[PDB]
Amino acid sequence: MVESKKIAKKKTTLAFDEDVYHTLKLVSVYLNRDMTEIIEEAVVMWLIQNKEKLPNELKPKIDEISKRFFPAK
Amino acid sequence: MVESKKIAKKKTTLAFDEDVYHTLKLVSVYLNRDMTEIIEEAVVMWLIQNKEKLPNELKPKIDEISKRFFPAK
Repeated sequence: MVESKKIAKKKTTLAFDEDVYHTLKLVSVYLNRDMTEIIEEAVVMWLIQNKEKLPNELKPKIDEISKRFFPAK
Repeated sequence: MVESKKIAKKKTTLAFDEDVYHTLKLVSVYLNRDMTEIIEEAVVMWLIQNKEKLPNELKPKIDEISKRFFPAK
């Protein structure tokens, strides 16, 4: 919850859709979830799987994650 | 073509922050990345590492990703 009875949430805006919206398509269908549920479920899962076990060797890879997430052709 | 306006990033909104913003706190600090940068770098990174190799045996784990995303109960 992190609020009282119902889980709190705020309208958050981002700038993407080309890849995220298209990718959200397979995940949404394959995960039977919404682009928000997927992105919001993937986001946390990332931090959770990264932070919770944030290795010293992966530290620099964090850059790879952000610099690779947005590939260029 | 209608690129940029059609084939490009679009301002996407999601109703969250309670958990995502709080979680984005460790990631943003540990990753020195803004929430949008992390949520957007995590999203792609998630699909990239998960979707790109979305296994049939992992299907059930997807529930874990959801039930785990909210570590309260």
